[PDB]
Amino acid sequence: EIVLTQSPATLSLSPGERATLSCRASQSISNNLHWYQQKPGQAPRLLIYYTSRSVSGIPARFSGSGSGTDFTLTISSLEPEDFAVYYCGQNNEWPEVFGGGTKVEIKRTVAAPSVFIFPPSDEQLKSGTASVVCLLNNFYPREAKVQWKVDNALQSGNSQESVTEQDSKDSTYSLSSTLTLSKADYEKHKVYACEVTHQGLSSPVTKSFNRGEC
Amino acid sequence: EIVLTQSPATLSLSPGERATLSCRASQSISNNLHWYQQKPGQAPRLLIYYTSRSVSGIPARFSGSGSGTDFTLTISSLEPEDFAVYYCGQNNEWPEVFGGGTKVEIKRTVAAPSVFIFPPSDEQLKSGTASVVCLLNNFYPREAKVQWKVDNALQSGNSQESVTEQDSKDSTYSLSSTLTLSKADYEKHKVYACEVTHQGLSSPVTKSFNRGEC
Amino acid sequence: ELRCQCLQTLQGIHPKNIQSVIVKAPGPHCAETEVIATLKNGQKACLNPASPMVQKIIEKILNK
Amino acid sequence: ELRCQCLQTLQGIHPKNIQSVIVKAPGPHCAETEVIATLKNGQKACLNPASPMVQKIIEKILNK
Amino acid sequence: QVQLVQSGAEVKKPGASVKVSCKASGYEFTSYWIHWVRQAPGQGLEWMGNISPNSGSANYNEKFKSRVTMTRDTSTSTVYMELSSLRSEDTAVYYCAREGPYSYYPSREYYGSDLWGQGTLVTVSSASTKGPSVFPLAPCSESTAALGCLVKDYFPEPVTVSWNSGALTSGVHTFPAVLQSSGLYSLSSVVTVPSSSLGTKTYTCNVDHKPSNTKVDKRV
Amino acid sequence: QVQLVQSGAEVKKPGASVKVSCKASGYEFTSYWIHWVRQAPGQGLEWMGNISPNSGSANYNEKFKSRVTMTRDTSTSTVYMELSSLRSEDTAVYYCAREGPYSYYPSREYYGSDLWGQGTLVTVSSASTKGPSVFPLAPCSTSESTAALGCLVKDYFPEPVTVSWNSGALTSGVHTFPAVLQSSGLYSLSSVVTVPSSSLGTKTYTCNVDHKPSNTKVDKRV
Ligand SMILES: [Mg+2]
Repeated sequence: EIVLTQSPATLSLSPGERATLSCRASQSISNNLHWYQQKPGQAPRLLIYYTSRSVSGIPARFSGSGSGTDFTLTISSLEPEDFAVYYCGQNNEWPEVFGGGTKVEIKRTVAAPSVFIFPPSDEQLKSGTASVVCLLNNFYPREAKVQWKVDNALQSGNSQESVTEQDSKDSTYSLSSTLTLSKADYEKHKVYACEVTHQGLSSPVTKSFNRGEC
Repeated sequence: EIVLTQSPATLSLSPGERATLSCRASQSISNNLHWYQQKPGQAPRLLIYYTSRSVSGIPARFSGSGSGTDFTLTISSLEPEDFAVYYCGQNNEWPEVFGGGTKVEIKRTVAAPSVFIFPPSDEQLKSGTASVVCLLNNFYPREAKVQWKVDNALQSGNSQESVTEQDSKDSTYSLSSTLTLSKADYEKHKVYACEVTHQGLSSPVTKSFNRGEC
Repeated sequence: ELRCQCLQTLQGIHPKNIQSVIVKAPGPHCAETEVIATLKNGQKACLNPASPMVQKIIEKILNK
Repeated sequence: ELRCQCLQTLQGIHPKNIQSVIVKAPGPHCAETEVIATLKNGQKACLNPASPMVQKIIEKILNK
Repeated sequence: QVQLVQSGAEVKKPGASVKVSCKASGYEFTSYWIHWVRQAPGQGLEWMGNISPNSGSANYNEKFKSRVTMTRDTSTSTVYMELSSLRSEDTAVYYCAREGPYSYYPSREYYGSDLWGQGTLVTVSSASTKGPSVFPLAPCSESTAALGCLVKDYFPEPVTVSWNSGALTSGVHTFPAVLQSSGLYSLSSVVTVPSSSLGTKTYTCNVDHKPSNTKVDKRV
Repeated sequence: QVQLVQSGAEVKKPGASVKVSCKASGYEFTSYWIHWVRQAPGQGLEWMGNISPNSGSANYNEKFKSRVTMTRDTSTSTVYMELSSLRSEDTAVYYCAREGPYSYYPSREYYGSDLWGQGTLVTVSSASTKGPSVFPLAPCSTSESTAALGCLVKDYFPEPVTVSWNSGALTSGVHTFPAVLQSSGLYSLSSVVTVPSSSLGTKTYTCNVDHKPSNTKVDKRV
C-alpha cells in the first residue's frame, strides 16, 4: 500500500502570499496524484487532477506540479477563502490513499487570550454533577495550555477541551476547557482555578472563584 | 529499422596501445548490443554480449560499456592478433542490424614501395588482348597513387587496382594496377609507363618499357 | 494492472485489426476479469470477457 | 514486442496461479502466435497457443 | 445539475449493520466509478472501496472486505454500501464520490474524484439517543463580560446553537463537541458582551438537537 | 564437437533458387535460435532471418520474406534457407549462427550469436563456370638486386582460385592479390614474388593455379 506524506502539517501565511504545499509518495504513483480542499462541515473539493490538469470552476491561482514521487500544489496569491485543509490523493493503484493533510491558516500578530472562569450552575448541582468551565478567548497562535487547580491540587484526566476554527475577521482561536466533578467531590473544596499558559503572556494567568461565594 | 553507426571507420594503432571503438544506435536498443571480431576468411567471433558481459574464453583486455544509444568497445592493450575488423550488432528487435565495422590496422613507419612493370606476355598477345601490370611492393601507409602513361598520354578508365591485406611480418601493403588494351591498340604505341606517388618517395617514381625491346 | 482499467466494454471488434489481447484474472486490485485488446494502430479497447464473440476472437488468434 | 519472446513453451501450468495472459498475434517481428502467462508471484511463462489445455485455461479465466 | 444525494444520518449499536445509499442524477451514470470514502471526526480520508455502475462489481479495501458489501441499482441510479460487525471506530462521515468519465478505451491517466455526496454520519456506540441538558455559563460576580451555555449529555451528534434567535452573532464562539467517558457528547457556546449590558439586555442560547427532536431556549 | 556445419559453395544464374543447409551438433538443438546472416564481398553483415528449432516457425527480414523460406529437420538437427528469384546482388557468403540458450521463461536480456557456421559462398551471375587463362609476368629485360616475377590469372568464374609457387616451397615475398570482378563478369587476379635478381636464369619459378569450381589445375613456368 502507498503512503502519502504531506508537508508542512500547518502553513501560516497572509492573504496575498504564495502558498507551496508538498506531497511525497512512498513509491511511484506516476502522475495520478490529485489535490483536494476541505472546509469545515463540507465534503472535499477537487482542485487539480493528474498532477497539473485544471478542474471545472477552480480559480487560476491553483496549479500543480511534480512527477512520480514528489508533488507540489501552489496557490499563487492566497485569497481569504483559501484558508482551509488540503489533501493529496492518489489513484494510480487501489486502494486509493490520501495524505494526512496540510492546514493553511492566517498568520497574524501574537494575541494573548482573555481568560474567564464559570462556576457550575445551581440547576446542575441539584442533579449531582459539577461542571466548571474555563474560556480562553481570541488568542493567537493556536497553542495554549490550561491547568486546572482545586485548592492548589493540580487536576489531570478529568477535563476535556475544544478549540474553535480560526475566526474569519480577526484570525484568532478560542478554547473552552471543562472540569467535571461529582457534587460530593465539588462540595469538599473551596478554590477552583484555571491557570493559562500562552506565548502572548509574560507568565501564566489564573482566574479563580471560591465555592459558595457565587 | 535500427541503424547502427560505428566510428572511426579505420583505427591505426601500434601493439600495446589502447583501442576505443564506438557504436551508436538510431534509437534505444536497451542494452541488447553485442560486439564481434572478424578476420579474413573467417566467420565473426562474439567478444562481449549485452553491452558489457564477458564471453567464455575471451581475453580480459576486451571490455564493453554503454550509456543510452552510445556504446563502446575497449581493447586495453592491443596484441598483434587483435588487428582485424570489429562489428557491433543489436538484437533488441528484429531484423537484427549490424554496424558497418571498424578496421583496426597496425601503425608502422612509412615505407616506400619498390615498383615493377610487366609487359603483356607473347601468349596473351596471340589471343588478342594486352594486360600491362604495375606492382607496388611492401609500402606503408596504404594510400598510393598510380598513373598509367602510354607514349606520354595519361590513361583513365582502362585500369583496375587490387591491394593485399596488411602483411603478417612487416605490416606493409602491396598493390597491383592492371592496364587492359586490345592487341590492336597496344601495337599502335611504344612507351608504356606507370608513375607512382607515395609518402615514402621524395618525388614520383616511373617504371617503363618500350615495345621494340621486349 | 494496479486497478480495474475497464469501466465499459465492447461486445466485439474487427478480429483482423487485433495485434494482442491481455486477459487479466480477478486479483488483489480488481474483482472482475478484464480483457484489453491492442489494435494494429496502437489503440486499446476493453472487451466483455463473457461475450461469445470475444472468446471466438481469442480462439482464432490462438490457432493462427 | 520487437521480436519473438518464446523459443520454448509449456503444455500448460496450474490455472490457479495465473494472474494474467497476453495472447500476441503474428506481426511484422514475430511470425507465430505467442502466449505469455504472468503468475501471481510475478513469474512469466511461455505457453503453447495450439495446446488444448492452454485454450481451456483462458476459457476458465474468461468465465470467472 | 449533477448531484450525488446520500441517505440520512444513522445511529447503531456495536455488532449491528448499516446500509447507506448514494443516488446519482444529472449525468451519465455508466460513465463514472462511484467510490466510498470515510472520515472519522477530526481525522483524514480513508477509501472503503468502489463499484462499477455498469457491471455492478465492487472493489474493497482489504481492511473492510470481510464485513462490507457495495451494490448498485440500475433502475434508480443508486449505489449502496453495507458495513457490518460495526465497532465504535467506524463512527465517521461516509461520502460517495464519482471518478470519470471513462469509456471502453482504457487509459493509465486518471481523473480525480470531482463530485462528492453531502456525506452520511454513522455513529456506532452503546449509547441511546438523548436530548441535552442546557446549563448557563455566567461569572461568579472589566468593560467586557463573557456569558454562555453548556450543552451537556446528548447523543448522537450534531447540535446547533444560535443566540437571541440569530440576532446576536458578533463575539459568539460555539465550540466543537467533546465525547465524554460516559459516551455522551457535550459542547459549550459563549459570547462576549459589554459588561454594562448585563441586567438590561437578555441573552438566550437556542439549542437544536434534531436526532432527539429537542429544542431548548436557555436564558443566561 | 560443438559446431554448425554448412553445405558447400553454390553457383547460380539470375532467377534460379538456392537451398543452403546448416547442421548443428554437440549442443541441445531446441535451446537456441538459428539465424541466417550474409556478407557480400568486402561489405558488412546483413540479417536474412531465423528459425525456431522447436516450432519450425521462421522470421524473415522484410527485404527477403517474399522469396525466402527457412525450415528445420528435427531428426537431423539441420536448418535450411532457400532463397529464390536470385539476383547478382545476392552474391555473398551466407552464415548460420546460434543465439541462446533460452527456455519457456521469457526475458528482454539477450545473448549474442556465439557459434557460427563456416559460411557458404553463393555466387549469382549470368556467367558460366570457366577456368582461368594463366599468363607469365616477367620484366621486359636488370641493375637492381631484387626482381619481381608473377602470373596473371585471368577470366575465370566463379571465385575462388588458389595460387602457390614451386608447389608451396616458395612462400617468402609472395603476394597473391584479391580477385577483381571485371566489367565482363569474369574475375582476374595476379600473384607476384620478389626474388634476388642473380637467381633469374639459374632458379626455376613456377606458379601453380587451382580453380576447384571448374576442376582446373595450371602450372606456368615464369
Ligand atoms: Mg481578495
